Amino acid sequence: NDRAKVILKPDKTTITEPHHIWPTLTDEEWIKVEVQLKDLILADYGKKNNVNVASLTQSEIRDIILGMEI
Amino acid sequence: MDFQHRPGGKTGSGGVASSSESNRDRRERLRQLALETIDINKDPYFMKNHLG
Amino acid sequence: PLSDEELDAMFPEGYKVLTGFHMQTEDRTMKSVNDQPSGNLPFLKPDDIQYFDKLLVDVDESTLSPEEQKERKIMKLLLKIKNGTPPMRKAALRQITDK
Amino acid sequence: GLAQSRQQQQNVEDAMKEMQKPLARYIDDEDLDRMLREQEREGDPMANFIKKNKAKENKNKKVRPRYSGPAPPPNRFWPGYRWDGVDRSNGFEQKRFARLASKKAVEELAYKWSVEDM
Amino acid sequence: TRLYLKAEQERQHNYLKDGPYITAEEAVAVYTTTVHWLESRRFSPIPFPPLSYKHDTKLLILALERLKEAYSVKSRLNQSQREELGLIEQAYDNPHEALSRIKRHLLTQRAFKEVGIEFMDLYSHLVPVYDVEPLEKITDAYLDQYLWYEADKRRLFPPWIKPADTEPPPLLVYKWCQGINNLQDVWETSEGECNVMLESRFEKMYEKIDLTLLNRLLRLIVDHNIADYMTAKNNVVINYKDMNHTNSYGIIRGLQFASFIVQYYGLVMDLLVLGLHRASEMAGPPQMPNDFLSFQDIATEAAHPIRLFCRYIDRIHIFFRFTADEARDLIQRYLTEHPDPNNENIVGYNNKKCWPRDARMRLMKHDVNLGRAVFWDIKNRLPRSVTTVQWENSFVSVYSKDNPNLLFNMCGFECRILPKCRTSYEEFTHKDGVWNLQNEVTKERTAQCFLRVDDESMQRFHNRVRQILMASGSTTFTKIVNKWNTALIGLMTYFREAVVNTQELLDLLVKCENKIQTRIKIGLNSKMPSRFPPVVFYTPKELGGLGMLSMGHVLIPQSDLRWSKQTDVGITHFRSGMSHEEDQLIPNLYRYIQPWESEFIDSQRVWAEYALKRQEAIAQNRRLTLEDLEDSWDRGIPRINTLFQKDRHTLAYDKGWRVRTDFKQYQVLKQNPFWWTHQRHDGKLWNLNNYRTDMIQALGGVEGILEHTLFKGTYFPTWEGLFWEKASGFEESMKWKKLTNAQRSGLNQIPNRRFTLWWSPTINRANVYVGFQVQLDL
Amino acid sequence: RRWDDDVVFKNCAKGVDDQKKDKRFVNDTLRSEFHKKFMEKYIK
Amino acid sequence: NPLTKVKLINELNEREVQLGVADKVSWHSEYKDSAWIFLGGLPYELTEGDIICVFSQYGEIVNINLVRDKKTGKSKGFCFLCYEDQRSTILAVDNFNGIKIKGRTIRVDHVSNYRAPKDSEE
Amino acid sequence: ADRKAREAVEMRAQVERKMAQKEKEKHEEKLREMAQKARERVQYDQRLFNQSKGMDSGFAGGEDEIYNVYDQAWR
Amino acid sequence: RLPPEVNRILYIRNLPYKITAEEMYDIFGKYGPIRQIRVGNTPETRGTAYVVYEDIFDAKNACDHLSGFNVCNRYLVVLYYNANRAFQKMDTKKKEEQLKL
Amino acid sequence: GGVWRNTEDEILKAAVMKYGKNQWSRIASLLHRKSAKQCKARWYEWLDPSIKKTEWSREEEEKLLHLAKLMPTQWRTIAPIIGRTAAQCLEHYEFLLDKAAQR
RNA sequence: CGCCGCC
Ligand SMILES: [Mg+2]
Repeated sequence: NDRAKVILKPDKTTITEPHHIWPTLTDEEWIKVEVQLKDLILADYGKKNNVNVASLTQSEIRDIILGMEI
Repeated sequence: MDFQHRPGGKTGSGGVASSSESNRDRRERLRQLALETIDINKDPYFMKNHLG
Repeated sequence: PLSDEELDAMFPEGYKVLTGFHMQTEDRTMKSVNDQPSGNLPFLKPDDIQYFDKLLVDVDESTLSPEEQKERKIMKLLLKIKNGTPPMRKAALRQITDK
Repeated sequence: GLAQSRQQQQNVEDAMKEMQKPLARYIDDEDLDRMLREQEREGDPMANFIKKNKAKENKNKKVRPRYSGPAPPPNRFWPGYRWDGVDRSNGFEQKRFARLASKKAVEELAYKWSVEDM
Repeated sequence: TRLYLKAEQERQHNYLKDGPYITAEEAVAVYTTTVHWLESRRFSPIPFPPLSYKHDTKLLILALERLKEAYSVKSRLNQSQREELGLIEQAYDNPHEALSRIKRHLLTQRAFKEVGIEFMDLYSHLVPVYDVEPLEKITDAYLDQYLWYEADKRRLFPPWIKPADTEPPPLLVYKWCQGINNLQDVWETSEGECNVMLESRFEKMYEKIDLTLLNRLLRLIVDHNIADYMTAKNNVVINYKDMNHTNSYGIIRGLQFASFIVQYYGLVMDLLVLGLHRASEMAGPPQMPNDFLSFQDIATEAAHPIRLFCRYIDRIHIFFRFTADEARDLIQRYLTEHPDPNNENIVGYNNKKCWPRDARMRLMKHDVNLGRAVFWDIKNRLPRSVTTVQWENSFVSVYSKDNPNLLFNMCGFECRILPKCRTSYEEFTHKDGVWNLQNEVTKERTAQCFLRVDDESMQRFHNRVRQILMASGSTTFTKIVNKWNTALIGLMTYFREAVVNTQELLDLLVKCENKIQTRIKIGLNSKMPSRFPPVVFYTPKELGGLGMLSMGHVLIPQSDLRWSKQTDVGITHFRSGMSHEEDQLIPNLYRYIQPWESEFIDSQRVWAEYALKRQEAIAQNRRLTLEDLEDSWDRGIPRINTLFQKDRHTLAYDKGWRVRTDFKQYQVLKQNPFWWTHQRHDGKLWNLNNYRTDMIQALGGVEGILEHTLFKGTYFPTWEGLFWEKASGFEESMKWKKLTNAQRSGLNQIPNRRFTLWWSPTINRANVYVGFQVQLDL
Repeated sequence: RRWDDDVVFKNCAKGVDDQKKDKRFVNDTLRSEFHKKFMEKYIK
Repeated sequence: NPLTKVKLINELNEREVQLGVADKVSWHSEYKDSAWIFLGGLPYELTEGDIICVFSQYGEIVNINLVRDKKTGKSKGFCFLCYEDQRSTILAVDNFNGIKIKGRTIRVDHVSNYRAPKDSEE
Repeated sequence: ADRKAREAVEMRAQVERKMAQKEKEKHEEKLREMAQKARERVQYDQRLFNQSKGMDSGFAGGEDEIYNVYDQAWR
Repeated sequence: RLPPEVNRILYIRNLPYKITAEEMYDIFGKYGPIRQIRVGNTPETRGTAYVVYEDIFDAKNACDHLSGFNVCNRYLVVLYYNANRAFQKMDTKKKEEQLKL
Repeated sequence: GGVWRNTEDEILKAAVMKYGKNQWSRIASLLHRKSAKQCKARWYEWLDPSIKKTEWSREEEEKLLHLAKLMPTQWRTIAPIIGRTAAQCLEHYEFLLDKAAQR
C-alpha cells in the first residue's frame, strides 16, 4: 500500500478530480507509472522468495504480474 | 469512375517495350531513314558491308 | 619574423619587388574579364586558382614559349584529371602516362 | 557527498506523503491551496511594493557563500556552480543540446513525410 | 488560348508599326521624375554581385528551395521537370559551379529561348502560365532573391508598396482601418468636410510597359549589365501547339524577377499619381523614414488632401479628406467639361446589394458628383500610354453628412466603417466579425469596422470546389476529401471573422460540402440515407475513414426577407443546415481557428513582453530558458518560435517574399490556396489539432469500430496500436519503369477499394432496402 | 488649383479625345468590340 | 600513448552519441557510487586551489588529492577529485576531457574505488 | 535626357559636398577652440534553438492532395 | 583562435596594369605595416601581385573586407598564398649565441 | 547540356527533309538524347536553310548599329528586321563591332 | 415550416 501509494502521485501537484478515484495524469506518465508499478510487484516477489529478478522469462513475469499460482 | 474520360488503353496490349528493344528499333528506323535519304540523293558510293 | 633573403627564397620568379549618394554608372570599359579558363575544360574552384592560375591566360604559344609550355600542358592535364568528367579523366590520364 | 542529502530529502518527503496522506489529493488538499497562494506567477504589479531590491543574503546550500552572478552555462544537471566556473570546456553540453533538438525537429519532419499520401 | 495568342500577336505586331504608344515628352517626364525621387532618397544603386560576395550562397540556397518546392508530387514528366530538378541538385552538389554560371549568364547572354504558355481554367478567369527552360530559371531566381534582398536593404520601396512583410489582414485593417480613424478629426462634418476612398486597379499595367523605357528606368537603380538582362529576358518567343509569336511590348510575368519589375514600375506609377511632394511627405526624410501610414508632425498630415495611400500589387487604395470649399473647386472643375444632370444612377452601390440599403452608399447629388469628380481627377495625371484607371472595375465611396457609412473592399474582403458618433443607439460592436477601432491618442473606441467576404472571393471558392468536383473522376476518395479540406482551410484561416457575417457564403458552404458528400456516394453507387452514414466522412484518417472538416452542420441563420435588404435587423429563425439532426453535433471548423482581432491583440502584448524580457535579461545577466513559453511559444503574428529555428540565418535573406508567392500563379499551375503566408517566416497561423479529438468524442472512441471490420481486422485485440498504410506511396524513383498510358495517368484503384473494404459492414448492411441481394459464387 | 500643381501631367485635356459613342459593327470577329470585351473580361 | 587515451574516452562519447545510447546504460551507470575522478597530465604550475577553480564549474570539489611527491618533488601530474554529486563527475568527464591549460592537454576519467596514492598512469 | 539628368545629379553632388566643407569643418573650429579652457585643462539558451528546420513553405507547392493538417500525430 | 590559415601573405589577382608603384602601397599600407610586394613581369603575372606584411591581423583585415572590392575599374580577388617550396637551402650561417640573451 | 555534334545535325537535316515542320516529337523519336524542344531550337537556330550563316555585309551593319540603338536590348525583336535573324549572329556582330570601335 | 432513397 505504501510505496504504490507514493508512486501514483508522481508530482507534488497531481490532483484528482472529485468524481474520479484514480489520479489524473498524462499517458506518458501513465506508462511511466505502470513501469514502476510492475517493478514494485516484481521486486516484492524477488524479495519474498529470494529469487533473482532478471532470471525470469517473460511468461514467468506475466504469471507473476497477473498473480498466477506458481 | 469516368469511364469516358479516363486515359484509355486496349486489352491484350502487351505494353510499352524496354529500353533495349526501343533503341534497337530506333537503330533500325534510323537505318531505313538514311537508306531512303541516300536513295533520294541517288548516291552511287554508299555501300553496306557483310556486317551492317 | 622573416628576412628578405628567406623571403625571396620563398617566392617564385616572374615577380619583382618595388546617407550616401545616388548618382549613376556609365557604360563601362567592358569589365568582363576571364575568371575560368578559355575552354571547356573543367570548372575551377576558388582554391585551385593558384595551382591552375597559369591557365586563365592564353599562351598563344610563341614569344613566351620554350618547350616549357609543353611541360606545363601537364597543368591542363592535372586540371582535367582532378576536376573533370570521367571521359576527360581517362583521356588526360592515358595521355600523361603515354608521354 | 550530496546525493545522500537528496536521498534523505526524498525519503522524508516520502514519509510525509506515505504515512499520513491518503491516496488521492483533490484540488483543495490544504497544501496545494497553500502553493497557489505562494506562487511567483510573474506579472504582479505589487512585487516591488513589498520587496526592496534583488539583494543577496547568505543564500547557499551550505553556510559557505555561493557563486556570484555571471551566467553559468546550462548543463543538463543543475549544478552547485561555485568557486569560479568561468566557461572553459571542450564544448559538449552545447553539442548534445543541439543534437537532441535536431532529433526533436527531424521527427517533426518525419511525421509530415510519413503521413502524406494517407 | 488560340484566341488570346493571336490577339496578342496582333497587338505585338501593332506595337512595331504604330510606334511606341508613349510620346517622347511623356517618357522624359517619367524619367526625370524618377531621378528626382531617387536623388531625393539618396538611393545608392545596386552593384553587380561579385563572385566573392558574402551573402551569396545564402541566396542561391533560397532560390533552389523556392524552386524545389514545386516538386513534391512525383508523377513528374519525361525530361523537362526531371531535368529541372536535375539542374537543381547539380546546383546543390556544387554551389560555386552554378554560382559562376549565373555570373557568366548574367553578364554575357542576352538572346534567350522559348517560353511556353498555358492557361489555368479558373472558370470566369484565365491566368497565363509561362514555363521557362530551367538553366535560365536558376539564374533569374538567383537574380530576384538578390534584387529583393538588395533593394529592401537599401529601402528602394517606400512603405506603401504592398504586400510588404507584415501580413495581408494587418494590411487590411490594423494598419489600414486603424490608419483611417487615427487621422486628425476624420469625421467632423460640421464644416462640410467629407472623406472619400477610391479603390481601383492600374488597368493593363502588365502589357503597357515598353522595354525601351523599362531598360532606361531600371538602370537608374541596378547595375546596367543586368538591367540589360532584365529587359532582354522580357522578349522571347512565346509558344503553344503551333503558335510561335515573339514578344516585344508587354512583359511576360512568368519570369522569376517579375515581381521586382512590376513593383518598381508601380513605384514610378505611384509617384506619378501622388505627385512628388506628397510622396516625399509620406515616405518621410531618409534619415528617419516613416512607417506604413504614420507621418512626421501632423501639420504635414493636414495639408494636401490625399491622406493615405496603399498600393497592393496593381491595385491602389487612396483616402482623401476634403474640406468643403476644396471639394467645391474640384466638383466645379469636373463640371466645366461635363453637362447633363442626373447622369448618376451608376456610382458604386447601385447593383452591389451585398449590404443593406441603409448600409449602402446613398446617391445624393453632391456626394455622387464628388466621387465621380475625384475619380476624374485621379484618372488623368496618369497618361493613357503607361496605364489607365478604368471607371467600371473601379469603385469610389464617400463619407459626408448625408452618408454615415464609409465602405471599401481591401486585400480580399470588404468592410465598412460606421463611427460611433453617428449611430443613434450604439450598434452592438461586440458580437462577430465586427472588430472595433480605437483612437490610440485617446485610448477610447471610436468606429466600427463591419466585415464581409467579397463577392469575387466566394466566387473563387465556389469555382475552386467546382474544379475539385470536376477532377473527382480522376482521383480517389481520400484525395478529394483531402482537397476539400485544403480548400476549406485556405478559405477559412484567412477569412476568419468575415465568414461569420457573410450569410451568402454560409449558404454556399452547406451547398458545396453536401455536393462532395454526394459525389463520394455516387462513386459507391449508393446515395442512400443510411447506407452511408456521416460517421464515414467525419472520422479522421488516423483511425481510417476520410476525415473532412465540417462547416455545413452550422444552423444557417435567417431574417425577415422583406426587411432584409432594407436594414440591419438582427436575428430570427435559424434554418437547419446539413440534413443531420439526430444529436451528433459534428464540430464546426470555425471554433478551432483563433479569430483575427484576438490574434492581433495577442501579437501586440507578446512582442511587447518579448522585448521587455530581452531588456530584462540584459539588465540582469541571466539566460532566456523557458520564459519564452508563457506566450505558449507560438503567439504573436510572426510567431515567436520563428526567431528560434534552424534557418534563421538564411531566412533573414529571404526578403521580399509574399509578393513572390503571389506571382507564382504565373508559373506552376497549382492554384495556391495559401498565397498569403508560408510557415517558415510567420509561423503556423492555426493549430487545428483538437478538431480530431473533439471529432472522435463527437462520434465515440469506438465510433466506427462498430462499423469498420475491426472484429475481423483480426484478433487485433486492442485497436490502439493500430496503424495504417506507410508503404511507399512516394516511391522515390519507383523502379523507373515504362508506364504505357493508363498506368501513368489513371486513378489508383487500390486505396479506393481498401476504404470500401474497410467500412463493409455499414456500406453493406442487410436491412436498408430488404429486397434483392446477390451472393457471390463460391 | 493650388492643390496639384506639383504633379507632372497637369491635364490630359481629353477623355477619349473626342467622345465615346460608336455602336459600330466590324464583323471581322477578332476585331469586333464584343470579342474585345470578351477577351478582356475573362482572361487576365 | 600518453594522450591517445584522451582520444579513446572521447571516441566513447562520440560513439554513444552516434549509436544513441540512453543514459540508463550510457557507461556512466558503471561508475555510479563514486564521486571521484582521475585527472591526468596537469602542468606542474597547478596548485590545489587553481585546480579547484577550474574544476569547480560543475560543483565544489569536496576532496582533492594531488600527487605531491615525498620530499624531492612538489607535484607529479595527477589529481583525484571528489565532488558533491556523482553527476558532476559525469559532467566533468564529458566536458573537461581533452581541454588544455598552458600547453599540455589534460584528461579526466572516473575512479570507482578510492584515493589510490600512486597506481595510475604517469 | 540621360545626359541632361546625370550632369545635373552630379552637379548637385558637388555643391552638397561643398557645403559639407563649409559646414562641418567650420564647426570643427567651434569644436576645437572650446573657448572655456581650450587645452588648458543576451545569452539565449541552446535548448530554444533548432527545434524546426525547413526553408520550404510547408504548404507544399500548392498541391492540394497530401494531408497537410494536424502538425502532430494522433496516438 | 585561428592556426590553420596561412598569413603574412596575400595573393592578389585581377589587378590593373596602370599600377606604377604607388597604389599597392596605398591599399596595403592602408591596413597596417607592409613587409613588401611582388609585382609580376610576364604579362600574365603583370596584373597579379603578392603582398606580405609584418602583421597577421592586417592580412585578416585585408582578406575579410577587400573580397571583390572594386578599384580602378577591375575588381580584384584576394587569397592567401601557399608557401611550399624554395630554391636554395641556406648554409654556413653562423648565428652563434654571442651573449645576446 | 545540348552539345549538338555533327552526327546528330545531319540526322536532323534528314529528318526534317522527311517528316516536316510542325512535327517534332516524331523526329525527336530517333535521336536518343534530344527532346522535341531542342530539335526546334537547333533547326531554327542553326540548321535552317534560310539562315545566311556567313557573309557579314555593310548595309546590315550600318542598319543594326542604329537599330540596336532604337531598342537597346531585344535581339529577338531586331533579328527579323536585320534578317541575319539567328538572334545571336546579331549579338556576335554587335559585340565584335563594339570591340572594333574600341580596340 | 423537416431535401434526400439509382438501373
Ligand atoms: Mg478504348
